[PDB]
Amino acid sequence: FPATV
Amino acid sequence: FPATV
Amino acid sequence: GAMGSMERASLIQKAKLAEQAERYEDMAAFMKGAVEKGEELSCEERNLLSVAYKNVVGGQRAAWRVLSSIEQKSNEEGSEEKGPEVREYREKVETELQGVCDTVLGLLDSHLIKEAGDAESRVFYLKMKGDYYRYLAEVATGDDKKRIIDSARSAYQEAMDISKKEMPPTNPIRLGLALNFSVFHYEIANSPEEAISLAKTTFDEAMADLHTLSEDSYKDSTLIMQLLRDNLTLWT
Amino acid sequence: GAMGSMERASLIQKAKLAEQAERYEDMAAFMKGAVEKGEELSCEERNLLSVAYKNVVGGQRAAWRVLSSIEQKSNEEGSEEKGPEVREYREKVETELQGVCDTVLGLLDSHLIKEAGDAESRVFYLKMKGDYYRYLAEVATGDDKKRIIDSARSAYQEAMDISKKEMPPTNPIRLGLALNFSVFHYEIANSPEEAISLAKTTFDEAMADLHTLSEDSYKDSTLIMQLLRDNLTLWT
Ligand SMILES: C=CC(C)(C)OC[C@H]1O[C@H](O[C@@H]2C3=C([C@H](C)CNC(C)=O)C[C@H](O)[C@]3(C)/C=C3/[C@@H](COC)CC[C@H]3[C@@H](C)[C@H]2O)[C@H](O)[C@@H](O)[C@@H]1O
Ligand SMILES: C=CC(C)(C)OC[C@H]1O[C@H](O[C@@H]2C3=C([C@H](C)CNC(C)=O)C[C@H](O)[C@]3(C)/C=C3/[C@@H](COC)CC[C@H]3[C@@H](C)[C@H]2O)[C@H](O)[C@@H](O)[C@@H]1O
Ligand SMILES: [Mg+2]
Ligand SMILES: [Mg+2]
Ligand SMILES: [Mg+2]
Ligand SMILES: [Mg+2]
Ligand SMILES: [Mg+2]
Ligand SMILES: [Mg+2]
Repeated sequence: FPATV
Repeated sequence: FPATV
Repeated sequence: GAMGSMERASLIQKAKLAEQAERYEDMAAFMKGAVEKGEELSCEERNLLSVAYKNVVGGQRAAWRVLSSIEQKSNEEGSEEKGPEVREYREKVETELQGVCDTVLGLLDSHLIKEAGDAESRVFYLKMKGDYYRYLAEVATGDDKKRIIDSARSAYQEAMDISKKEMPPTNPIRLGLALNFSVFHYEIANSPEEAISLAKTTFDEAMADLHTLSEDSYKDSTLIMQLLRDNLTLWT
Repeated sequence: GAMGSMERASLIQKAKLAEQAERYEDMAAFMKGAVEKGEELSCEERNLLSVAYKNVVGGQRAAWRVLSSIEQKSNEEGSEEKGPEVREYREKVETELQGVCDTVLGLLDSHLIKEAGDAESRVFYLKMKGDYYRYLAEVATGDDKKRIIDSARSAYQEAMDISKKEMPPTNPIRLGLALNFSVFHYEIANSPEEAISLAKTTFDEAMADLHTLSEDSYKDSTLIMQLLRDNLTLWT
């Protein structure tokens, strides 16, 4: 999965 | 802390 | 609500204790109680609110993904009929996740967003609104899915418009908004080109602004810039 | 109870799903429901019960330790008066922990221990009984502490007596019982010499029995033997 903040 | 199972 | 009898300052203090103890459900409940005192949140308090619910829903999302994967394997050719239990339990976790998203979105709509005028706070809460609609979109299959996606995009877009007008490129909230909206485009909205374009322009514009970045924000902003580069490496 | 309408087999299936999803509270609730169907648990089902509650209470214990440490620092000379909140929140986590321990102990007393005749099952449940009384002892400060400690010791001792009569030295349940009872002696009962003696005799007797250990149990028993050696290295 791609990164989020 | 010591180990338990 | 159960927090109505507790002082606002005590709720904030206990949210900080819960964070240290990694008790994120308690943290979220304390912060919901604080919001319901009716006063605006400070910058530090906004971060406590966001971290609490991000961690609660993050755990629910991780569990939902495990169960959805089992369910999908269970519905492939040659899989043995195991009854309704995988679906039931996935639905149970999904409904709990939706409930937490709905709670956060209700707090934002009453009255955090209405009263937020400074760009930091307004962009922060609109980013959260986009995030929680995105989490609802991850699990939506019914007629609801397109409307939920549109609600996420509308919140992220308003936040983007304000952030570009009112914050410098290396502001961590501006960066994190762009990171998450780019992920929305890639993973939710079937727009990988928009995701890549957003991540690249955000990264490039932040590099050129690093010479104005405060030492206090260097760590947060460079972390988020690294996450943008990580996603671009995954995507290209 | 909320699980009364669900089939026993469905509860076991969902406990396995919850384990995969690291949803230990759900896991424990499913296993409590299964126990309340009134049938004995199989060997695999006993493990699901134990892992579920061990993980729930483990998280509560970790949080309690963080909060107790803050509280103790708050009560040292030169610490600033921060009000009742640290104590209140530690008490909140403590009461929840006690509630989970009480729930487990109630399941064991009704009717898992009464109906367990085979040594595996009986030793397993008595070990759990000792463990949950030990967790209650970790937080007990009042008049209750000595009785709670005595209850832990009595359960562990009955389990030890059965395990020495009925199981080989390398049986994983026998080993794990001795590991935990040795920790009880060291950390709870102020008996470090007994803790060391138990861990050393257990380890030495298991080495001499390794030549009979099954390949299926090698991993579990050698892991526990390593934990005994780790504790002996910490303690000597
Ligand atoms: C007080 C204790 C706690 C543990 C609650 O404070 C957490 C962190 O709050 C600040 O950070 C913020 C932030 C992150 C940083 C990237 C973490 N930084 C590093 C180096 O890991 C991730 C968080 O989720 C949070 C709140 C969310 C957003 C999102 C919030 O969208 C709604 C946008 C970007 C980022 C901003 C607000 C960061 O400013 C501080 O500046 C950091 O020191 C501090 O750790
Ligand atoms: C089916 C899926 C799950 C994940 C639930 O099964 C877990 C594990 O159940 C077995 O293990 C048991 C055991 C442990 C092993 C030491 C884990 N082993 C390794 C190499 O890490 C730690 C657990 O808490 C558990 C249940 C508790 C006890 C305690 C239980 O007191 C009440 C005594 C010792 C140990 C015995 C029962 C082990 O037999 C299998 O044999 C293992 O394969 C398997 O992972
Ligand atoms: Mg007041
Ligand atoms: Mg649903
Ligand atoms: Mg553009
Ligand atoms: Mg039936
Ligand atoms: Mg108490
Ligand atoms: Mg002896």
